[PDB]
Amino acid sequence: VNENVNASRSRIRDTDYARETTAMTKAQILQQASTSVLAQAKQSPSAALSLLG
Amino acid sequence: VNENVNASRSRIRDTDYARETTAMTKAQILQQASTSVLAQAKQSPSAALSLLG
Repeated sequence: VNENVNASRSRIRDTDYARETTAMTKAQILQQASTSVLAQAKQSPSAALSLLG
Repeated sequence: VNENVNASRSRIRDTDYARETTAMTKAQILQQASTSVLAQAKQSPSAALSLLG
């Protein structure tokens, strides 16, 4: 019973490194994707003053 | 009566070296199987190290 409950708690409490590592990597690529567009986003007012100002 | 009682007692209590030695050797092989599989089982979390690393 001790083994069986140990494996049962693993399936609901322990983390899956196969999925969690992929989940973090999807977020890290998500970071640099959002930071890069953010870098290109604040140049919208840069087009404003370069227009005539 | 003493001779036949002694023979009966041996059949009930006295050990059988032919059977006991086989059980001892089989148990010895069983433990050596268990230590080998346990050694390979301890490295299972190490397979989880490669994903994030």
